[PDB]
Amino acid sequence: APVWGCASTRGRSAEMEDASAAVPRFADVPVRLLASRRDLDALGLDADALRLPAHLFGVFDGHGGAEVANYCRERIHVVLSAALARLGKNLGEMGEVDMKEHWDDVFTKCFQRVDDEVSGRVTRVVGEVRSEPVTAENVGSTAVVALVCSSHVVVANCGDSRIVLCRGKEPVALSIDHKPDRKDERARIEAQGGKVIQWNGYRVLGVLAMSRSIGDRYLKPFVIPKPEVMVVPRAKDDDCLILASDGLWDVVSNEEACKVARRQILLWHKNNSTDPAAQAAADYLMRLALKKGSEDNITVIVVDLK
Amino acid sequence: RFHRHEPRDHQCSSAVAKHIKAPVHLVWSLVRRFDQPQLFKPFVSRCEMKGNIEIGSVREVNVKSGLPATRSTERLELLDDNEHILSVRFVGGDHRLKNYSSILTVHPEVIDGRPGTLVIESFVVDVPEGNTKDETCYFVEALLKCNLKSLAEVSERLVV
Ligand SMILES: CC1=CC(=O)CC(C)(C)[C@@]1(O)/C=C/C(C)=C\C(=O)O
Ligand SMILES: [Mg+2]
Ligand SMILES: [Mg+2]
Repeated sequence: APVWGCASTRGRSAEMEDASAAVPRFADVPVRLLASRRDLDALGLDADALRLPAHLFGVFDGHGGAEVANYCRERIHVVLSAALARLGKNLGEMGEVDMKEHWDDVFTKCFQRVDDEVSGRVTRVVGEVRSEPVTAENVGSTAVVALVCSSHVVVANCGDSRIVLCRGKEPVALSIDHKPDRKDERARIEAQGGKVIQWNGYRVLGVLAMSRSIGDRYLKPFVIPKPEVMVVPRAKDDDCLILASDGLWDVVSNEEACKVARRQILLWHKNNSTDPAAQAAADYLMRLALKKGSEDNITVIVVDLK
Repeated sequence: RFHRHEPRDHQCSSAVAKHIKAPVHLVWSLVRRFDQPQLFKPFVSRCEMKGNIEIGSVREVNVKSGLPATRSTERLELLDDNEHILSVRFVGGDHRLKNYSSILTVHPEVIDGRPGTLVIESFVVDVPEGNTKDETCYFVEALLKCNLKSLAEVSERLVV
């Protein structure tokens, strides 16, 4: 059902440490996260029973290695699907609910659980149990994920990867980069006794150019795996979603990315698994980032929302 | 005794230390392998060194991603196998630690009734433009503390 394309390259970097995920029908979204039980019961529908399929897209920008980005690619959608099913069952035991708080909680708990699995704080299952940390303590990854269903897009962001929505051929930021010099992030780090130091960019303790990530247990409690969540109902003028690592956003603005992606999709349709038009849009954004001098791995997912 | 420094006013200097539940010969056998710092340095991804390990040896280090820099060129300035002293200076790279020089000493100790090691590492470096001495020492200390933590873990895993 989902119409998407994904282009990724190590680029001019030696090894590839970006990872990506695109999982159609990965879970059912509990409708009690989108509308109240009272309103649906007014129409005779049981909000706890209704089924709405959802797909998950994710970009995971690893640093220190590829192992945490790959672990995120393999595990986040599984943990999120299980957490969503458990949450639907437990919402059947509750009255009216603050929906944004529960979206925040389910994504926060999912990201924290993946982080705990990476750092070896909890056991993980593959028919076999795993317990020791997946890799070294200075390996980490960003995680920008978008749950897509017919009526809503839900974005959870942790790190400096970014997702942008093209609406009315204009850019709408669905995630705010977790940069250490962000006023609230610096305030939090400094309140914990940490330092934000401008050392080739503002960095946590002068080392890491992001204030949140999955992994990086040597930088706790300053670098946390807590995502920022946005719930956005889909609209008439939605064109597409752009998820990408900073390999794109370092050299391409939100506006240029949205324009290029939307016009590439339309041009493919005029001129003529993954969808070819969205794949051409993602390939064009990748190659554009390369042409404008991006040093990094580049990973771009374009999701056609029409 | 070994970690004295006279940093000027364009420089800063500090030190870190770490106790390791391992005998001195093992910890020194790890840190003396100048051609292979990745044996305990958790940020090193590659290291290349030609020739014999002697004063004047030069190694080319690439570090892992996510860091403020990517590479470093490092010269062995002192090697004392009797008093267990190692001294290295950063002579090149794409980082902001100009004229960085470090001294690492290993000393015998008793820890939990067993042979142990006290490792001390001090440094002097130019303060790069746009930063303070406090920030530079804080940054280098964070990195050196990671290095000494990993050296402790590697040494103690070897003794076990
Ligand atoms: C991890 C690290 C980050 C940098 O920006 C500089 C440099 C590339 C030198 C590097 O090795 C520095 C290492 C340091 C300070 C000490 C050491 O390892 O003895
Ligand atoms: Mg990366
Ligand atoms: Mg990147």
